[PDB]
Amino acid sequence: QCTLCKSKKHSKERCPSIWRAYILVHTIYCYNCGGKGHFGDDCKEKRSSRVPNEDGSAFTGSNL
Amino acid sequence: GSYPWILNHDHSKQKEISDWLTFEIKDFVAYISPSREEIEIRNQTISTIREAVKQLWPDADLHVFGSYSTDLYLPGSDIDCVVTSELGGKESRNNLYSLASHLKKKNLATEVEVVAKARVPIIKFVEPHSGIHIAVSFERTNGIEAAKLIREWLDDTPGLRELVLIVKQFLHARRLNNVHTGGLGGFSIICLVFSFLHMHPRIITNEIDPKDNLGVLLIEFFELYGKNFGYDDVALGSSDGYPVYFPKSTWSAIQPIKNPFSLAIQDPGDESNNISRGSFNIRDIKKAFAGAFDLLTNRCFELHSATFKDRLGKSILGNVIKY
Ligand SMILES: [Zn+2]
Ligand SMILES: [Zn+2]
Repeated sequence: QCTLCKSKKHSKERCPSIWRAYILVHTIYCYNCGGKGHFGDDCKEKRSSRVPNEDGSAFTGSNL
Repeated sequence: GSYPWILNHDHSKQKEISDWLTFEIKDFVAYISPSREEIEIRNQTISTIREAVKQLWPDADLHVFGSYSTDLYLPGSDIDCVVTSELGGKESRNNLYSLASHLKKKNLATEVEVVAKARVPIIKFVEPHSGIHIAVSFERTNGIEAAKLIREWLDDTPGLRELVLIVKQFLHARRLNNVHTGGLGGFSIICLVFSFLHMHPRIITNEIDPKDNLGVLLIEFFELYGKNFGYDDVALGSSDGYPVYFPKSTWSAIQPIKNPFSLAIQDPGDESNNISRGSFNIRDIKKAFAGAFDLLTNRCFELHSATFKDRLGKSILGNVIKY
């Protein structure tokens, strides 16, 4: 279980931080419910995609 | 099996694989981008065809619209033309039959096929000398308001063209880009990318420059629309040039929804219906994006854990897109 991510849902050889890197220099919408004010990733409703993602997406409030 | 866009453009020594990727995207896009000669020929043949139309109707002109007037076209794809004399409406077909008969006779076409892009009748063919693919109609096929959105989106959105080309290529290698068989249409694809770009945490915060981050955004695009997007419940629209989600349940115009699981994007010329209704194969589309995500991410792991010697001359995109 990764030591870079600190998570225990994958090994180091598969840490999303490998490919999820950014080169740095209105309202929000949730992909789960068409609701505004929050990202679809950290939303309260039952998820609309029968497809899992125990590890987060780009679209969390963590602003990553 | 070859990846010509890689030649003389190896980035195997890059520290961040997500840069590797970004650079390869730009290589592909430039490789699929036209040359001066290519342009010269295209103009000649178009003019040659215009000249053949004048012969039937000296009042008519001919204009390129769509993928080819933006630069969102895949090489070898049909270039769309509208013919302009008052020849449309219900006289549309009768006039296409005449144009067809005439093209064949004058040798500017071999096999000519009549088809339809949303109740607009179209004539597809190949100009033999140049081998260029043409589709002619007496009416633009991409709405009017839609077309304008496209040009505007392309102005205020760095990265839009590049990601669209990649996604377009991907969808095409699988036959997932034709509405006739329930694939995604052109405007729809543009919409998805545009939306994604404009409401990405690092982008609305102006923290990131897409053109310097198209590797990650590519992956994250397939991640959003492949793994997380609430297709059942979420729709896409534009309130004031701003990409927007709204719940299906609020869109009353269509809420007796016979089929729940399907892409819903608000028609720019009619907020009353979605232009994505015809994409009935949306289930396999989602599977494919996820496939793309799986392939790209797996590949990234595979390289970031190999000897620089094993990376030499390798391609990240190569197996995801086909080409
Ligand atoms: Zn990890
Ligand atoms: Zn929500």
